[PDB]
Amino acid sequence: KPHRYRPGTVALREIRRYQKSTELLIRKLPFQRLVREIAQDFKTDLRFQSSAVMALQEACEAYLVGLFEDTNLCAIHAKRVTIMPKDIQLARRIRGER
Amino acid sequence: PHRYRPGTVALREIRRYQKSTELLIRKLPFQRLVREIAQDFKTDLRFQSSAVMALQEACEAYLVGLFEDTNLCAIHAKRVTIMPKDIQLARRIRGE
Amino acid sequence: KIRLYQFLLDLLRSGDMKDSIWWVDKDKGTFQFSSKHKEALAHRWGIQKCNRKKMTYQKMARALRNYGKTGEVKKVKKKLTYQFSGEVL
Amino acid sequence: EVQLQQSGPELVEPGTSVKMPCKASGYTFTSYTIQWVKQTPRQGLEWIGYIYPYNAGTKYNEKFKGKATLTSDKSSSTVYMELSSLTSEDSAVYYCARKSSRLRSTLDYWGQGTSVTVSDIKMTQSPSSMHASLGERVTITCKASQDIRSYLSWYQQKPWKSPKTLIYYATSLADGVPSRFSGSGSGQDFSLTINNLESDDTATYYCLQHGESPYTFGSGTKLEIK
Amino acid sequence: EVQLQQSGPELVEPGTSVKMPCKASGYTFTSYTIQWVKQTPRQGLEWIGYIYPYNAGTKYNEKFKGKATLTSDKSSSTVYMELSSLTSEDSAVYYCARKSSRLRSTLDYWGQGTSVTVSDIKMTQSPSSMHASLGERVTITCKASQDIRSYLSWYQQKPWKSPKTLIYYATSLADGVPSRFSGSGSGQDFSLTINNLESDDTATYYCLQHGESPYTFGSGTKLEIK
Amino acid sequence: VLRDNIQGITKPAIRRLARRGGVKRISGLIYEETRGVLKVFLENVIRDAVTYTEHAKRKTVTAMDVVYALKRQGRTLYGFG
Amino acid sequence: KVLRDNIQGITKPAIRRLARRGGVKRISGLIYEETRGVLKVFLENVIRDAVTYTEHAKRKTVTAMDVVYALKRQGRTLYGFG
Amino acid sequence: RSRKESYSIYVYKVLKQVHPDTGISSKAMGIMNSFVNDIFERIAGEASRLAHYNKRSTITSREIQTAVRLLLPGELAKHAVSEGTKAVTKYTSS
Amino acid sequence: RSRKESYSIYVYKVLKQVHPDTGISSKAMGIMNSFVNDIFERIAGEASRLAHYNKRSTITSREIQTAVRLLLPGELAKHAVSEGTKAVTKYTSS
Amino acid sequence: AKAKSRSSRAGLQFPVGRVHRLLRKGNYAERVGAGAPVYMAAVLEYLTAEILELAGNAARDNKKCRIIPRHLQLAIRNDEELNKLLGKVTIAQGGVLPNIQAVLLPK
Amino acid sequence: AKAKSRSSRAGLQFPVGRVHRLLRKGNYAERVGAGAPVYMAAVLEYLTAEILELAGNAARDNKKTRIIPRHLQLAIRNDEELNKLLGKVTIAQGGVLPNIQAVLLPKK
DNA sequence: GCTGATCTTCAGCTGGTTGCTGAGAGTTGCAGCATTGCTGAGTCTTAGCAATGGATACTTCCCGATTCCCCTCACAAAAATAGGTCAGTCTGTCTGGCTAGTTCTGTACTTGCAGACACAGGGCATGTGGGGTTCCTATTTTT
DNA sequence: AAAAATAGGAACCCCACATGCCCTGTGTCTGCAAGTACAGAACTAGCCAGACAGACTGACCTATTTTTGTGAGGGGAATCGGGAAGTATCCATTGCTAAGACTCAGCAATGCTGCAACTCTCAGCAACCAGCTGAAGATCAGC
Repeated sequence: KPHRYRPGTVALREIRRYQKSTELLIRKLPFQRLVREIAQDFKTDLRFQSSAVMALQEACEAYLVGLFEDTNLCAIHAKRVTIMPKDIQLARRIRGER
Repeated sequence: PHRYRPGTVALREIRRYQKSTELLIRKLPFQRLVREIAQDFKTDLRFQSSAVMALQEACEAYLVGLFEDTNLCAIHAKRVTIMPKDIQLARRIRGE
Repeated sequence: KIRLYQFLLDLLRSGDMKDSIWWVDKDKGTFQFSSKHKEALAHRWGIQKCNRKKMTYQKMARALRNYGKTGEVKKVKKKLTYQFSGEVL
Repeated sequence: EVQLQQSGPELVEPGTSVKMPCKASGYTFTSYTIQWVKQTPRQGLEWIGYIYPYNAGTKYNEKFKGKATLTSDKSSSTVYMELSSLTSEDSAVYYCARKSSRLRSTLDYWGQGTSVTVSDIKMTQSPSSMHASLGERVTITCKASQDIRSYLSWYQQKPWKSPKTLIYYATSLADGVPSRFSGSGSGQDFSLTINNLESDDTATYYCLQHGESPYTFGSGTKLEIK
Repeated sequence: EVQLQQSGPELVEPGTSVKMPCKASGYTFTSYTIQWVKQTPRQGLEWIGYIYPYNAGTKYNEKFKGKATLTSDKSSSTVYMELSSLTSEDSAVYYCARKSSRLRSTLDYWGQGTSVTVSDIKMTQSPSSMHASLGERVTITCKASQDIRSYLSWYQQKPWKSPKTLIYYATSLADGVPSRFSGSGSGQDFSLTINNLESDDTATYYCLQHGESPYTFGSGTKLEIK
Repeated sequence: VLRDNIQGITKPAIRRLARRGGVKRISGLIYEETRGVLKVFLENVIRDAVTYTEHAKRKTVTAMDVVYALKRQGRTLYGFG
Repeated sequence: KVLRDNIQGITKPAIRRLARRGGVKRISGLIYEETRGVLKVFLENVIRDAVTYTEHAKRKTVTAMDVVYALKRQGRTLYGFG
Repeated sequence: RSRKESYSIYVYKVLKQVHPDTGISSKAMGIMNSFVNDIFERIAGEASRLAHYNKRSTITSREIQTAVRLLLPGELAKHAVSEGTKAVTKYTSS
Repeated sequence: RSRKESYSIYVYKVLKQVHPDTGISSKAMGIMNSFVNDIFERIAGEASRLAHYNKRSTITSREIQTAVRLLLPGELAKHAVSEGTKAVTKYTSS
Repeated sequence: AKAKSRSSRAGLQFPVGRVHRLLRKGNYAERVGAGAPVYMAAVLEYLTAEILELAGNAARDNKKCRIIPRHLQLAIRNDEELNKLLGKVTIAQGGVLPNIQAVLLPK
Repeated sequence: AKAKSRSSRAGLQFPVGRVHRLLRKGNYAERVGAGAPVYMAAVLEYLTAEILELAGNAARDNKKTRIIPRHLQLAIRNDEELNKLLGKVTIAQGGVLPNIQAVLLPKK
């Protein structure tokens, strides 16, 4: 019988680890490709500075992390521990985005 | 005698007050409250009538929006009764 | 402006809501108000003018009496009837 | 980019009800009202109604109330129209078109048309049909019944195809239309002019007013080239 | 306006535990740390630790680690201190004082003191006690051990009363303090001067530093008038 | 000197504000929380407005000062100038 | 070239890491698509504003300072890029 | 007694042009005055920032067009840009 | 070579004044540069608005002090006001 | 020659000269271009016309003679673009949109 | 006469002259007072000093002798006034505060 | 419930290194100094209005007690689903080089905007009137 | 007799409309610098390419979390009637805000100069990485 961790403790370990570090949590190349694809619909043959893509990534990580904190608060309000799309929608509606 | 079942009169009130536009707080209590609050900052202050009117309208709008957010939070938790915890959650998410 | 007798002419010429005001002699211009629906006619006049208070047939009729000085609308001795002058016809 | 997808042809016996979708993509779904237009060969195009997905607000043609009901599905970015009590005089092509909430805008993009078959302001398009060669001037007039403050649009419909917008606000060129097309006029008289014709320009041209609550199309104008 | 309420004296037998509140009112509760200071006749004022209600952050004096535990209650704006295993040398007065999170700020407002009776940087005050007439000049020196970048404050404590702030940042007059009190000095040498004297000025003056993590007080100076 | 005037925002008034917001059922503890949040909001706005009047060397708070305070708190108000 | 289907590049573990940094303990299986949509909307807004700023300058390269302006314009001030 | 200089007469002219019969109250008049002032301030400030970023010292119709594009959402920006372009073209011909 | 003209050297002087033995990274240097620029823009813009509101054409230390009171929260405003007043008083004595 | 307002030259109702003066005295730039006041006056006129037409339609739908703040609020809040443009704006005497959550409604 | 910097005259480390130039050229007012740049420089210097001291303390408690963006974030987010001042500000490579909700922790 | 053994992770120490920070040399652009003038801001006085305070009568709402109903909350069963492992696979990353398309810099210059001034018409404040509206009482015909 | 209809005096309201005036927007001319067209330098972002290690992915099983059904009880809603404020309006007072005139101190504008701040560079060291070891904590029996 191999050693197994009960569900929940590895999640708390990951929370502790990722709340202590500051690196970008999304791979750089997929994000840059996504940014280029999105920009394709506003102007053809655009060019991006590397620092521009880095600033976009920093903004996106910060926004998503804050939204996830709000989503966690909403989920806890509903007597849950599992975040669901309804929590995201409620947080974004109260924030004024929807 | 006749008695309305609970929630019917409340729904009538919701329909009625969402249709009108006058201030829902009496003017004199709000004027007294505003003067009392301003007493802390500067003594012997003075208020234009339009100043108190603008303050009252801003307060009504803010409280109504806050109550809409509170109601959304309460519905999220499978309830129809708003509680202080919903107000707190709405204010926390708004960033206040 | 003077839109009151314009109102009284328009609905009669268009055949609108004959239950309150209607014709018996278009040539001379006389017409008869209904003793029952004249309140509805007065209210419809008041909503068009968009006044503050709902007007009664009394306040409506008070206006026609000033038309006699100018001559557009005059009152003859016959219950619920008036008439335009020839010029405004 | 902007696309309004519809369903295929419907074979429906009289007396039943049918619902067709208008799945939309390529734009912010809640910012544009989805308008529904029916087209019969004997009454041209008639405006049915519209739905505003932002608040699910509707407004139907007075001659279509009860017969048609519009529903909005925000999650799938789809709008359905439900027609009840399908009479024999319902066999027509039903178009769903995108129109912005701005009064100046018009029905810019159209669906492919769902062919359903069952087993006030008046627009006057004075010239019914004309013949011309490959290089002349042609003018179409859309004399109106009441006045409309330049709230008139010009549409081009190739046969068995969805109508294509040419002029909106009675003077402004649509998106991608060449400057050959030119509209003018205001009040009650409006005009459409084509600079130089081609074999492509043969189609039917309609003028739509949206200055008042029931939108009314024109009688149509069949243009023939050489 | 700003007021920090405290409980009355409590008699406790040794070996037990005690807790006293610091109900605070008149300001944004979470914006100011609450610092706890104990005063004994044989040690004078001694810093215990603070708690930051904004994030429940705490920081304890090393010699009081384990002995004291600080808790905050955001709902009632109260801060509690718990002493475990009350040893005989704990019969003293425990003060709770308000201090902003700004480094320049000091312990500005104090609680009345709960007389609980049971059954580094060395900060040197040169004049232990002095006498003066009704209108002379007095000067109190507060030479420090290490270097503090003007993070020194002066306090006046009437007998059987909570201390009152006079100078913060080694030169700035505190709120309500008349310009008779004047602080000076920086680095390791500091001075407090009183130009005009009154019968009120009969009190014990302490100089407190908060440039390094363990806050330390001076020995005090008993100043007597006539 | 005026005191305890936050009690002037009565329970029925708060119920009316909730009704305009679409609230059907209201708990018994909502009223004190609403009074607290209203007091906080009013204190912020009034402090900014009084700062604006004091800068202009005036002793009367005008509608412009309240409008400016609300605008600088991201709560733009129309109709008072 | 032409880029297509790159929002899928924001993989499931990446979203899980982002949620963990937010203190989320349990994540539903439908969260990932919703997060992808939200991120796409946010990116579209910011990139459109940045491209407008670049276009006004008669440039063809989106500089980092344009992104900073676009974010600042939306109440999302960013420090560390200018 | 200082000639307050509002926007009321121009808004009233526009209203009578677009709805010849309906009137407007004083409260709505003041609200629309505030709306015009607010939109003016927003567009002018954003155009000022645009000129500052590009090291320009003058605000031109290009700056105003970019500010309109950045501030108005959806078809509002498109129609406002069309109106401004048409007005400037007409003014240029004098 | 364009003489970017940042605030780096002054921030380094302040850092050496408060923490004599502590350095700072380039990323933190740029972040503090951005912070200084942001705060300068905020205070200057709000002071300009204050001057415009009172129909004044000049920005004085009074406008800056009122701006500082309006945008800085809590004791930050008090200590910034004290610092500014001290600096102006010392500068006046030359 | 005969005086001609710049608004008349541009074919507008809003004052181009007043907008130019406000731009010049508003501390926005060292110089102001010739066409900038015309452009921004046209934009302001367009926005005013759109809002006023929507408010007038709302007033007529309520069978009222005059536009009151309630009609302006109804016009703005019922349009998503206008709501986004005026999201953080409070309208005096405006009230709120009639909206009741479906859960509160009885079966 | 020998040139004395206005910063030195005011006892400051921030550039009073550069601040004055930015105020004059920044499209804020028709004119700028003499003491306005001094006041502005003093306020900016105080703010940067406070943030830098808090960040340096955070670095020292982390046993580091160099301030990085993480230390700046820790200094700001742990202060309520600084957090309120920079509530809508994102700091690159600053991370987030360590915060776990109580109900997510195991009970026993 | 109370520890106990086992396994995994995290924290701390020590040596090699490595890329990043701080300081020095060259320089150049902008801050400081010294005049000159003139206008925006400070000071006094007073007109003029709006805020404050009190009174009175009327209307509108608020507060406390009762009843009861249906919503919230506790709890158990089920049934949905997410998490932890693992084998296999696929992709991001790092390295460096080459264009080549884009950005930056310097000149000549030209075109449009600020400044000055005369002046006249647009816009603001205040007034006057038509076409009613409202309000209360009395009078003369019909039902 | 009774009620509907009719007159009428007397304030009053809304929307044009007219009028006086004054100050600000327009017309005209001049000077000059902000911005542009062009050419050439330089610079940096996109593309290519190969390996490879570690992140990602899908299946599987299980535990643990969420959902559903049920019931009790008590919290809040509905009601009501008397009293307590609120409100409208009217008058008097007062005080405080700004207009108008007057004056002059501070700030813009200008030119010259010198030194402080920028760029470029390179040495050295704080931080990072790898390896190792010890403490703390999670997990599964077990008495």
